[PDB]
Amino acid sequence: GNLAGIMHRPDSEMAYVVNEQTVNIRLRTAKDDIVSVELLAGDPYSLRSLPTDEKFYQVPKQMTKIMSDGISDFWQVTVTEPKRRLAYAFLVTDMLGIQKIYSDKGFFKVADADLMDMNFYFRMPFFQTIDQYNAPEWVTDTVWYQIFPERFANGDVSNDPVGTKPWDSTDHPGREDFYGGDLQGILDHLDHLQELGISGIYLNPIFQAPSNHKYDTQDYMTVDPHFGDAKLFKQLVQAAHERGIRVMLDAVFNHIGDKSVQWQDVLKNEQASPYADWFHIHQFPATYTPTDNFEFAADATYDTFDYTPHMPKLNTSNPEVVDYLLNIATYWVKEFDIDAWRLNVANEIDHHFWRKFHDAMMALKPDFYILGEIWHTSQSWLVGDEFTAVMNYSYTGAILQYFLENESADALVQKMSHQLMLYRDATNRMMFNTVDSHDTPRLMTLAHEDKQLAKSILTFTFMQPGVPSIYYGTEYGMTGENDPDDRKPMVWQPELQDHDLYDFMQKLVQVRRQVIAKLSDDKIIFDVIGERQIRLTREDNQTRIVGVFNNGTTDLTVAQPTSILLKTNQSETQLAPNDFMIWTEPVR
Amino acid sequence: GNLAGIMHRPDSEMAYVVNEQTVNIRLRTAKDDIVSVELLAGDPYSLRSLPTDEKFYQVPKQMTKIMSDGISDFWQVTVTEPKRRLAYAFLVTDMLGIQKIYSDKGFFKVADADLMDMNFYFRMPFFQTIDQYNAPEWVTDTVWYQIFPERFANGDVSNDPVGTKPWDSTDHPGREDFYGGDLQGILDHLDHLQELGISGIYLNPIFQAPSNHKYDTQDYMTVDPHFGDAKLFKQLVQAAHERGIRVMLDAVFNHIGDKSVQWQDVLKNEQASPYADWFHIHQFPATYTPTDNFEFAADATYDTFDYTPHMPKLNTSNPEVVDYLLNIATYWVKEFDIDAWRLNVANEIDHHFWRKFHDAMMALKPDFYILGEIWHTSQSWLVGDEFTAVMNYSYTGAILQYFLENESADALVQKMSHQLMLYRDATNRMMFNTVDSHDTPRLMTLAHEDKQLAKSILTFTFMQPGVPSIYYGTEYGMTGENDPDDRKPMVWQPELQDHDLYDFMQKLVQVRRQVIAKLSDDKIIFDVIGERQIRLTREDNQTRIVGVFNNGTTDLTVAQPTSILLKTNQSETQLAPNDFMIWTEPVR
Ligand SMILES: [Ca+2]
Ligand SMILES: [Ca+2]
Repeated sequence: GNLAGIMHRPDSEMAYVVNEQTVNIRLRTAKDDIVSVELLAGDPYSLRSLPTDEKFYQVPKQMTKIMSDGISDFWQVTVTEPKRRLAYAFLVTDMLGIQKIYSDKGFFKVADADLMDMNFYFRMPFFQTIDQYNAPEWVTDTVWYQIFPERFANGDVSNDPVGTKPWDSTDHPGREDFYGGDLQGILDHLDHLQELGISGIYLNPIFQAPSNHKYDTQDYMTVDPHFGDAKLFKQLVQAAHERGIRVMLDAVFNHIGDKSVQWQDVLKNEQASPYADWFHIHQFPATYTPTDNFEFAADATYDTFDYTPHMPKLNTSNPEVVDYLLNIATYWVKEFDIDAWRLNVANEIDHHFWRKFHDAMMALKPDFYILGEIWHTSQSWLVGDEFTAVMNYSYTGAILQYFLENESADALVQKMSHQLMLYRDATNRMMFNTVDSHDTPRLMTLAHEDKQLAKSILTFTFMQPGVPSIYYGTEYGMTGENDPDDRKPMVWQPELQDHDLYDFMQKLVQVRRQVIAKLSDDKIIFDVIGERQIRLTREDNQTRIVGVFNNGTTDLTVAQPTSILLKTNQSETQLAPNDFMIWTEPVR
Repeated sequence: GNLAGIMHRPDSEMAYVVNEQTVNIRLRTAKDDIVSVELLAGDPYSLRSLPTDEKFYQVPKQMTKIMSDGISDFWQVTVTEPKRRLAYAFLVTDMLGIQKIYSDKGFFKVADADLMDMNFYFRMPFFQTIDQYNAPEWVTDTVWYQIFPERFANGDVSNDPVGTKPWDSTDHPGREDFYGGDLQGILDHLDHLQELGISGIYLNPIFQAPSNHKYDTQDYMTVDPHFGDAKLFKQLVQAAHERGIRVMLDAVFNHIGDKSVQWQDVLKNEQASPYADWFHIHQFPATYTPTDNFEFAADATYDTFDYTPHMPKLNTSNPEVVDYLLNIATYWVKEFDIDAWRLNVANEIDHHFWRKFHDAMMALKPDFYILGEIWHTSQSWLVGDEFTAVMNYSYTGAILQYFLENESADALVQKMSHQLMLYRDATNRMMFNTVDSHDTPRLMTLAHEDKQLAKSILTFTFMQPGVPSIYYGTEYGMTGENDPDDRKPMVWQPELQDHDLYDFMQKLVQVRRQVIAKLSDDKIIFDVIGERQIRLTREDNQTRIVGVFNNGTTDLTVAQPTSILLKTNQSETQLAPNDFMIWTEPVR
């Protein structure tokens, strides 16, 4: 067998606590090299301490091959142990029938293994629920809607910035434009959100800042006055909550804006500033050489987000900064009852801070949702002591690549499988899936205005384990290239809205919330049934939901389903190129 | 190539911060399958943000194959980056010359890789020294001596337990025997320790407890009165410190003894006890059925260490228990200036507690040494936020197995290589290497009283990266089977001491402290030079120390070294079976 392809990392996503007496264990092997895996497991102390002749290694537990990423196969088993201590090893058999035991001590013939020595085995030493990953259940039933507040709705012309342009969803906005969107506009259109069926709003930053996007924070403790005030934000959160809609705000803690009191004090007082060590300043005075691009300097004497001199990086290892940021994070939860924080550039802040943040939030709200913005693999933030989830850009990016280009269905299924096996099962269900955002081109533009393709992408994404999000205006087919063009004023004129797409998105949201969210502990299965043809199944003990996606260039015929939930062709059996069909069937 | 055998786990022992601008990166591949590995790495934002034509991926960095465990090869490189943000990927070429790029997105031909997208790469997002592993430098120069205080020296008959037996190192002690050893006895023999050359004392538990081993704690805040009192312990620590000897105490925090105030309160008051939730009680009253073995019950209604009813497990997730234990840990450091804590059964206490413990200790003493007793792989406790090191029983156990049985030298070198590549390089230098202890048979008994074999085992262990420890009496050749027989009264009668072994151990301690500890940033190399013949090299930029060990059944001839440090044969060129020779040479 391919022994170099076999690996088990103890105390990780491959061995973790699910409840006081139960653990999940995984093994990686080389694809199709290993025929079978059994787990030998039990209480380490039982081997020598108990007077019985029975030994735990005499009754193996079968492991199941659950996924493959094209390189490796992944196997899993759930183990229950009342003594809440576990020693375990793997019996692996390859395609030629060669069997070995694999343990913390390496690879052995069974006859050579020291099975009576507890230290031979991998260990889960005591099942610690304080250390385990917990998923908040309310997120399961959520469909999110992301609002970039400058561009959603102007409900109050009297707070508009100087130079505000007329509201025109056909504009191509520049980087410094204002259209006057604000919190009253969101309040004004809560009926639209409830009619669409969404149950969570994600706001981009709303705190005082000079820009239209407000990531260059001036004051974290004040709603930007062009958006509203504290009273209005409280009214908005209560009105959302009354409609069953949770609220997630954007925490911009990696850097502060250069018009903040703190940075302005550094510019006035240099190293004598009380805030000098709140930042990462290499040489005083803190300076840079301006260029023709506001957002770029080649030589700032302080660390920044990217290379923009207007966003000095915060020193989150400084205990005064930790206290400042934790007080901000507490204030908005305690005084306004928000339900979640989305963490901007969360990977560039240290784990020590995020553990303190996690502890503070869970002490306020044990079901709080902490969402990190990270575009690469995120295992070390998703153990259960830092974030709940991340924005799942690697996963939706792979979906986009499949639908928009011409890779094989095998390639896509390999990539999604790889992703899921990076994380604990409950973590995968908390991941935040959005196909586009204020940082990407719009879906309808990526699809070259092919609405059928856009519907397929959205439906495929809405069938995945993670929770889906709709970027404002997707439901009417808004177009746009990348930032700033993906931030057009929301389309409120009916002549300019795609009503068919809105109707479709209402139906899709209903399949997600009424069917997919209501299965119990389901299994997801990816089947490649032909060239660019995929069958996705989610199933529990009672019911199976199946979606077939034909993204080749030929017609596909399927058996007429008894209960079709959603389809694009008028036929109940034939799928043309880029059609899909979702149905439900009982499990037999 | 064997792609299933290639793996890089970001933010782990394969990618970690060594200082503000420097990181160490590792890759695993299948043994001898990959010919070369280059790293492509640089600031993620530099790709699109900088106006230059240069891109970081145009100048690869060569990685070096540093170890092999017989299954996998391990490659390493050190990278410096002034922007303190790193994106990286690996260029791997197999034995047939097939080259691929391996990144967070998987495996690609170079021509197909999206090298301009920062999200293609693995990431070290910002170099966080607050999250990094730190090794205390004083441990580098230490050789430890482990004292089981009941059995080292009786310096005060007036505190002896009732039934104390006459001091006789030829006795076979029973599990409940007392010989009257105490803290005054240790004070009385500090000259012996200084003459041997040791610079750290590890004491087994000294707090009030009814047994001879005192792991069944009655009161953590009081020195056991058969050992001494607070004044005497302060005198002992100051006297040790005056001689350049650090002091490590045993923290028994996984369980408490059943004669403690807390457990006795549970027995009196059942669930109405203020301490009921300090424990893991499944059913009240807390009870068990006694057996003929004091240390075993089959049905205790509360969790215990092993199956002994006298050691109820502490609930370290309870904040009252956390506070109690942290106060104890603080008290002995603050009031008595101890230098380290050894943590008994440390794996069965939760990571949340150990992070709080770590933070508390480092705030008192930034160079504190935290040593966990764990007999299996310990990666998740050695990241830099919990322990400094563990008792390195997997490593010394492999050494013992080689010298005492007849496996190949390749097998041993594979096992040691596997061990070292589990951990960060600095961690490996902090590991605590003892060949025997109060929990194992004695070295001289394992060696069947073959003193030459015992000398080889000790010398081989003392050349390893971790810090060595001598269990009391090893230096005079004490014998003993496992506990309780490994706890004989210390041999103080000269007629019964092996003076040749004591002389040898003085010389060996001097090679460790004067030569091996004084190299700068050295490399360790394991060479198998013949059947059961091993050449161990440690070398820095100026000097190389080489040890050759002949453990076959034939003579071995080596070149006459110019500067021999330590050898067992009278010859300067010939090694008989089980001889060794250590020398030093300049690096050319
Ligand atoms: Ca307005
Ligand atoms: Ca005494």
